[PDB]
Amino acid sequence: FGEMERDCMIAHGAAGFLKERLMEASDAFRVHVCGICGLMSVIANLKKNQFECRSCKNKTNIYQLHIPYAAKLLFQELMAMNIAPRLYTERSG
Amino acid sequence: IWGVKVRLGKEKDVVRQILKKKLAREGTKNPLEIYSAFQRDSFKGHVYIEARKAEAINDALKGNVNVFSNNSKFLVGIVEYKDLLRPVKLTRGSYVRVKNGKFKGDLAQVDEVLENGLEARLKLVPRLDYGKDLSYTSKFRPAQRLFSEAEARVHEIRRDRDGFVTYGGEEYYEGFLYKTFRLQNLIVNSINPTLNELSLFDPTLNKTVKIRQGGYKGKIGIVKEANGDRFRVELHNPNKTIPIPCSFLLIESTHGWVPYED
Amino acid sequence: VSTSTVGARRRRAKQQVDDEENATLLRLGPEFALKQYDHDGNEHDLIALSLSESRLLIREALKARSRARNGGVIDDDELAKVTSGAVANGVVKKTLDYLNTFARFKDEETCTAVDQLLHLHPFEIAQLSSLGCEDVDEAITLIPSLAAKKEVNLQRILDELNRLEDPY
Amino acid sequence: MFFLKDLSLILTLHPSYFGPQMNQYLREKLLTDVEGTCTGQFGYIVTVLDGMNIDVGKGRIIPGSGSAEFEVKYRAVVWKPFKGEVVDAIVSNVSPIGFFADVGPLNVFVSTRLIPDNLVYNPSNSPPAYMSNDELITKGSKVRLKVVGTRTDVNEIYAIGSIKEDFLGAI
Amino acid sequence: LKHGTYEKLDEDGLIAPGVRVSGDDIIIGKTTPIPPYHTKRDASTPLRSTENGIVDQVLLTTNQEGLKFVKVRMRTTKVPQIGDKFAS
Amino acid sequence: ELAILKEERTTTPYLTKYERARILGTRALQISMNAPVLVDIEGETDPLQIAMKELSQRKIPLVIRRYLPDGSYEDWGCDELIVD
Amino acid sequence: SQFPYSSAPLRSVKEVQFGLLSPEEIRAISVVKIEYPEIMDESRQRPREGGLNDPKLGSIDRNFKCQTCGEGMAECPGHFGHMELAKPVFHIGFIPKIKKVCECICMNCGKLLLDETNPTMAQAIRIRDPKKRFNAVWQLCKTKMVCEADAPSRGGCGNTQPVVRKDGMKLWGTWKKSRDAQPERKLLTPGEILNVFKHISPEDCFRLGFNEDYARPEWMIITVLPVPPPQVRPSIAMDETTQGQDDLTHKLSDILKANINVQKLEMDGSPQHIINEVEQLLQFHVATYMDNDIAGQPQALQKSGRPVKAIRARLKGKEGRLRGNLMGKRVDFSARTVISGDPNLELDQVGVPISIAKTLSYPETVTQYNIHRLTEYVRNGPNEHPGAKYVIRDNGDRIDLRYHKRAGDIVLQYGWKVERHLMDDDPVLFNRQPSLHKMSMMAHRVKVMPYSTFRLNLSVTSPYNADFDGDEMNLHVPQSEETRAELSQLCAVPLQIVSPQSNKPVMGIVQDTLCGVR
Amino acid sequence: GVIAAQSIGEPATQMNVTLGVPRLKEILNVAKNIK
Amino acid sequence: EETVEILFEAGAAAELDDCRGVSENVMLGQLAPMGTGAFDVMIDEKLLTSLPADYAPT
DNA sequence: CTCGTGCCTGGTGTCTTGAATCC
DNA sequence: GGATTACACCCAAGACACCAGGCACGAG
RNA sequence: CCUGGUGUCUUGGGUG
Ligand SMILES: [Mg+2]
Ligand SMILES: [Zn+2]
Ligand SMILES: [Zn+2]
Ligand SMILES: [Zn+2]
Repeated sequence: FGEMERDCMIAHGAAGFLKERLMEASDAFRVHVCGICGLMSVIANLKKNQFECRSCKNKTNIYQLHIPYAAKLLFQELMAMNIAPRLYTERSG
Repeated sequence: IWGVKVRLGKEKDVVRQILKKKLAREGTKNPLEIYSAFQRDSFKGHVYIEARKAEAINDALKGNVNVFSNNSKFLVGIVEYKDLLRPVKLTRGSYVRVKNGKFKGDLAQVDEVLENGLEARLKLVPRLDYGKDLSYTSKFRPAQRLFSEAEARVHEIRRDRDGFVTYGGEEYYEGFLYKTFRLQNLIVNSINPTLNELSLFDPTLNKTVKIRQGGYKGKIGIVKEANGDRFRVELHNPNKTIPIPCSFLLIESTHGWVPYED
Repeated sequence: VSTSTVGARRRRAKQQVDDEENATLLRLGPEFALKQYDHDGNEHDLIALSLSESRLLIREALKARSRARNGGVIDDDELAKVTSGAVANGVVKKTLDYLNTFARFKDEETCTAVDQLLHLHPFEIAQLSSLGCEDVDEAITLIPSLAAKKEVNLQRILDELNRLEDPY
Repeated sequence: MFFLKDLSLILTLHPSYFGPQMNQYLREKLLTDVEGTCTGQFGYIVTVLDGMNIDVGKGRIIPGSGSAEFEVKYRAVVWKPFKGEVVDAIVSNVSPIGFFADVGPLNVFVSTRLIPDNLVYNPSNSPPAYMSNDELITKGSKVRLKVVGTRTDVNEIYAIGSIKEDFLGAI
Repeated sequence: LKHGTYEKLDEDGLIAPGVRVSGDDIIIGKTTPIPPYHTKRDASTPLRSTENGIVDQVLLTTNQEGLKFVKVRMRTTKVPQIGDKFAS
Repeated sequence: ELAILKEERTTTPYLTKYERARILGTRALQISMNAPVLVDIEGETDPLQIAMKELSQRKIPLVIRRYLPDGSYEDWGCDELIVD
Repeated sequence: SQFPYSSAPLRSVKEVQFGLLSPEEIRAISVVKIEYPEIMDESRQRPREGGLNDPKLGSIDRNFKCQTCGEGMAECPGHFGHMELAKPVFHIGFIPKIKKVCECICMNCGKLLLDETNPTMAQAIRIRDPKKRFNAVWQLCKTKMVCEADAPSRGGCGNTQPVVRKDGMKLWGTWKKSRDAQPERKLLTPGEILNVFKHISPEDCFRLGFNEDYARPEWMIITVLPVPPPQVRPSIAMDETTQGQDDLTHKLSDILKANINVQKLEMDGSPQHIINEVEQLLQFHVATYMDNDIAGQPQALQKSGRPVKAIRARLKGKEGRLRGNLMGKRVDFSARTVISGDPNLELDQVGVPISIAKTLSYPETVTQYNIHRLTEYVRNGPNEHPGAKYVIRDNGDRIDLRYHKRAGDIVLQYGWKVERHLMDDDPVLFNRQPSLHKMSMMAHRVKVMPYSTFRLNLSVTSPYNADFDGDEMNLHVPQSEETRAELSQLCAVPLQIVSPQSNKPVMGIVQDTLCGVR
Repeated sequence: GVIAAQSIGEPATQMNVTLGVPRLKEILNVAKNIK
Repeated sequence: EETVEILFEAGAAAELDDCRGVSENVMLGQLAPMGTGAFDVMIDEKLLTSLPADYAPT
């Protein structure tokens, strides 16, 4: 599903279809982020049901995201080059 | 003293070549006006040359195929000279790591050293098979385990003393191998004990079938999948695998194609 | 899980140690700031509640809801059975019984008298009502923030509290 | 220490619950999930105010899943204790390492090195008590302590007290 | 082990000419030992998933280094059908 | 705050092709998860068909929140928007 | 749904805040310190703790659970390590900006060379965009060739400032000592510049377009390197029992070895001229680890002779992460074959080969109105059409109907899903490359047919610019109730008859039918 | 936006002053010195 | 174009991306503010109350 | 039986000098 | 001085070197 | 008695 097929679905205005193709029908992945620092630094044990971002000492303000695996990969490669991509779930202006 | 960059691994060769040139030109009208040259192992890719004029350095290296042609020599300060010539352990009862053989990487106690001073007797946890597959390498060796003389007695041995056996021409005392290694074959510095060292110290599938009813009657096949009642026969004749009911099949056995009494 | 009106709390360059909850230093944390906002964005003073107010509201809310559960049809042990689940039964019963043995003004007549008497930071005004005191000497020791305010009436506060206080 | 707090809860509703009494189901659902629970951020949520009249707003439909998301804004009575706050209590247990005191929902532990020397644990007395001459600490005895430290387990919070100071003790 | 059938191999590890094969069937069985019983790992070759036909001929020999060396030629017949391409 | 009062709504009173497609799909999805259906179902039992039947009788219980560029919005019920 | 339940609230991303990772933060998120370049314990299985495959960094193996999160390899994201550098080195990406900062500040105390007293400069601080403001400031201060101790005291030190020049990975500064005399340009090491940057005030940090919380200027110098988890650099097996390492794994070994030798110098035999060769080499390896296309110097090479695949090269170009995996990617539920025409199909139909129709599937939710119908599909199984391949419970466990021998004993519950075969009148998206305009992708109704070509009614060949001389076309199957409706109500063939390109039709009667109709 | 992009680009893919693709290129590239 | 350079420069100047573009949301796999995604769908609690009482949630 | 030479395996580490337009 | 240079797809055809040390075998 | 992994990087030749 190349770049030119992406554009055709935009022209049709079929935004819902395009989202599903590139996620549920491919490499959908769940990540956890810290609500304070916005990094994917959460250590999540799901059977023990305990979460902690050690940097923020935060066990309560934590969100889960659905993003492409290849996007998760991209952010870890950016972190490895000292670039911080902080994902926040709310605006502020 | 000038330093000069040379091809890695060729430092000793360059020092040699400089000596030959010096000795060959002694007493001639064009002596090589260097006093000495040397190369320190710790300083890879460099030779140091002692002289009074820089031109003599160029003269010493002229035509040397191991020297980089770029005009890269550098001056050493008088206050740095002696450090260039600094020459620089092992005690009985201490630990070392073996650097060669099937015991490469293993921790060993220094038991004793040779009179001359070269090889050291090491106490080692053995890696043995008790001759199990006889008629060794570090990649195809055995797990470490103390020597067991009763296991050797049972399976494959000379008693030498209390708790001392010679087994396959190696000595084991109280379960440990005692074996001589060159001192150059052991590591005595910066050893890091490991975690482990701290702990220690259906009956018709795939059978040929003939079909006796239906449009495919008389054809050979093989039972590809027999989930229940409906079989999957991979027909031989066209490249197709068909779904077929169990009433329709003959199976081959010792005597001919037999109905569902097999 | 459950969140409030107060949001974001994004990172700032200078840290802060006016956050650690200390009732003596009036540090109530980021959720219990002096000026809060309700679910419409309107400004609002922090609502700290004395033991006497709290007993009336909680008991009223439980019996109005109990009446509502009965289509529109006193004792603490009866009022706590309105909750759903043994976990809920526990916390609610223990809170009423605790208030049953430490609320001086156990009726709305006396309580409204105390309400009008008390109605200047809003947290201190609520503290004075919860902790019974005899004299001015006893109030500024256990609550050392009342020291440098230079506005007593304290004595007449304690006298009215103790006079309204029924015998036992 | 009691407060009134305006809170909110994100509720996800399965589409099979989309009937004419949707709001009433949500009101029951909010109460079952929130009443009696504790968080380190606000404390114990004791009772929610005006439960049968809460305005739930409109539900956002989640793209791709069909379920509906409500933000139920509400107002509750909350109880959180604080470090520095002097409070009364009712003793629940007495032991060689101190005592345990029930202050409403939770229990506070006061250790022995923060208890004055003249209060001596007396097991031989019937009933057992911390005793003096004009002082009497039996179960249900009004005692005055000061909260000197709050620890958070985000499920139940734990506070440690002290009677090693002036005017604190039995009255 | 691979998911396909191993029942067409003879005892020498090689399939014999004349046997029809379908996709994912193993036609050359080979193992590799696992370094430090139950010591080997499968390294067998299955027929390409989209193909079928008859084993026609099996060459067995050794290579320049002296180890064993096999080739299996498979033949099938392709009959023109809808979608096949032709040109003058 | 952001919400615009009913008397002052300015966006178009016709259902757009994009709003129509989203409404039909969302309502279809809810029916396949066994949401209560508000019309009689006769012979036509496909999820999409039932949702299209509800649309034609103005009986879909959903509200469009149309966002304007500044972030404010007008809520329009699908019961009141005119469908061609 | 394929994700196990988690109590954390689900939200979407509204903002991406870029910035730099401070040295302190890198240690705070790290789960292990990395010191030893030997990957294996001693080649006797289980990789060495503190080594580059320390199991705390994560699992890429199906049988070892992560010792940090307890999750399997599928869910486990991997956790970062950190590698302490004996000496601070430059980040190769930020050198030209570092160079720009030197001409702006005082090389002794670090204060901005101009004040609001300068009228033109007071106009330049008003510029709202940080990048343009920083450039406008530097455009003024560039000609200011001495840091003044006194206002035109401003906190200055009085020193004249050097003209800093870049020479590969090294920066040279030429100071004009006080007509003409002799100037002595010494090397401006990373460590020297590092200390100068920490003394820059918060007020001057803002005026330089940097940001006190997110992009603090001393964080452009690297002191501790984040060690990516094995998911970023997986191992591959060339010929089954032989595995080679990723280019990054080999390159991190080189940085780690080179790091130990810097520690091996400062405690004994350092002939100074040797310290400069070893420190520059650490700078080199850290540079080509991030960017191996540095202009003006030879590329780092693998022993095979081909250049090392640095991180920068991973992201750029047609096959990199952005253009090759994010703006477009390979997808499930697709099919492709040669096309043929059929006049006896409706305009909006597509003939789909039976074999393709048994491989593709649609997950239809079970309801009261179709439960009887769907049970019939389950009995027929995966090999008889019309049939079905999986039954999915609300928990997510799939039952594979190829291997279920007791298929007759399944009873379907409402809310489950049955992945049934593709069937008549299902909408599918049909597509021929190159997709030059929007009518390269239209929704057709499936009609299942024998033989292996896709069938098109002849009047749609024109918008696809398709013919039947060997062309192939692609088919995509929507996977949910919402997207079926989007296809039929927005993308369907009859809606596309008139194109907005030239307010006229793009399909008509063609070839035989047009010749014949005359 | 996208509709505009495709509507202009598609005719170009099938197509003494400069005309056709070289002239089109000068416009989008807003060259200072046209041919 | 200039893919890596943009991102290095974006880091050094702490750029904020407000996620309003189509391309931002596509690569993060979220419903983009375009076409069928240009609005939200809410549940009409008022219209549900005209249904009979036996349809009610318990 | 001892010594020397050759072969194989394992570990460590590079270098003789020798496609075109545009911004 | 670099960066730019259509899209998708199929299939067949390939892979570190040198030096040093240790062990085994053969010959004297 | 459920789960079930087979490579990569290039180069070259082709299809529309
Ligand atoms: Mg063609
Ligand atoms: Zn955090
Ligand atoms: Zn993990
Ligand atoms: Zn200065």
